[PDB]
Formats: sequence, structure tokens, C-alpha cells
Amino acid sequence: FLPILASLAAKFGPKLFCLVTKKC
Repeated sequence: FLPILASLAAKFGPKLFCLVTKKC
């Protein structure tokens, strides 16, 4: 019902890079 891993990979990918670097 909640496809969290797929959502993280296919929608949070560049967002994850931006939040880790703090600066994109």
C-alpha cells in the first residue's frame, strides 16, 4: 500500500543529494 523504497529511489533521488550536501 505504501511503496516507500520505490518513492525514495524514484522521487527523492536528487532531493537526497541536496539534503546530504546541504547545498545541492
